Amino acid sequence: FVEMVDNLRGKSGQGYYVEMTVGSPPQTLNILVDTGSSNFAVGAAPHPFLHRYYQRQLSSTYRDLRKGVYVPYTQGKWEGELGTDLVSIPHGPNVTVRANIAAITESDKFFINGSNWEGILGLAYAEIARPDDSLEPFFDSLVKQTHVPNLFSLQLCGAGFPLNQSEVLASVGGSMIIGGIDHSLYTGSLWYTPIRREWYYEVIIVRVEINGQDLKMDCKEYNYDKSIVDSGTTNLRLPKKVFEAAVKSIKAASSTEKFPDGFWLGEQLVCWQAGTTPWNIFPVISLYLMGEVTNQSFRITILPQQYLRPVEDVATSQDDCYKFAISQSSTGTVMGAVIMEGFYVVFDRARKRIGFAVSACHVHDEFRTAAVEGPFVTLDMEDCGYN
Ligand SMILES: COc1ccc(-c2nsc(C)c2C(=O)NC(=N)NCc2cc(C)c(NC(C)=O)c(Cl)c2)cc1
Repeated sequence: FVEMVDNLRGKSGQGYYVEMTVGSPPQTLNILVDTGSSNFAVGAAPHPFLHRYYQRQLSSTYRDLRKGVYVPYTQGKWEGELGTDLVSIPHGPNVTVRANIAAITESDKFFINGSNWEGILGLAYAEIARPDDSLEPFFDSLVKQTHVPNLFSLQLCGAGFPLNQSEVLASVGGSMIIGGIDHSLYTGSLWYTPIRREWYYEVIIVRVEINGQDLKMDCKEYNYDKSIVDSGTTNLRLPKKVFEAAVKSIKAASSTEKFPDGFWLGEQLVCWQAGTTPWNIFPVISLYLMGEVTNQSFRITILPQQYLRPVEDVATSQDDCYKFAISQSSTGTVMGAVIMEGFYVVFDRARKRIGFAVSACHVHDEFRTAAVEGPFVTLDMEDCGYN
């Protein structure tokens, strides 16, 4: 899968994107890779944050579905016009598919300034596609029309430090392998957690540790009202109760240093003298996920290098600065880009499971590394899921 290695660019804050072509002749667009949604949607009209957009009138293969679509979120929203066109992925499988495309005509806080992507590739299942589950998502179309195996995998590579506009454009962001697993992208073993339901990529968290210390919450809280793998969201998002317990413990473990309280809101940055970030004072976070063998679980361990997102100082000084990349959630546990940066994540749709391995490009120090370890004997795991 050498052709697909290095096909991603971007960063956790603005999202990771792949190059795609739509229409005839091919119109090149950069497309956000998103496991948290199910629509293939592209800018179709001028916008302050877009350098280019989809022009339907210039595509001979465009087909008008004569139907509108409105896609709200909590943080932003877009609306547009449904249609189909020919779509291909230059640095992907060597194929061309007829797929549904939402031509974005109006949007509010959906696009991101300087992100360098002009559309979204919703990789999740039809049930959450808008307007309804009848609008086939891109990947379902891809599998039906070709011989690409029903599987894709993601290696998102955080830099570990801020990248300027030129650097993010020149730098490789990672790899999306379509139809397979590239073994050079990870170390150690792949551990599989089952997909509970095919809508989002829903998983079940059975136990949570901070510096090996059990959070001792009823596991149903960890998955209230769901737990999802979501590459289109920046942060780890945790349900109110879990978030508060986690922040209380992270605060405690890192007490020897004190932070403005707006830091824990993810609003303000904390800075240290160049190279002196006290990584060691921050605790590791372990999430135990349901396993494939009955009564068996495994854990993924995340370092502060994952939950502290590098941002360049307003001072643009010599200092190394970070934002707290864990957010309070009202829509469940959301494993965002900052968590995925630590891992090679296999979306094995054909076997209804998600794999986790230590990423070959994960950021660490000399004393600690991210881990994916197992097995652990765990009981009643099924009732950790919310109904
Ligand atoms: C910060 O507050 C938040 C509150 C809730 C969640 C959330 N909780 S659960 C779940 C499934 C999601 C989710 O929306 N996942 C997803 N892939 N969404 C699509 C997508 C991608 C982009 C890049 C934008 N644009 C900007 C500026 O963020 C927009 Cl609008 C939507 C995420 C962030």
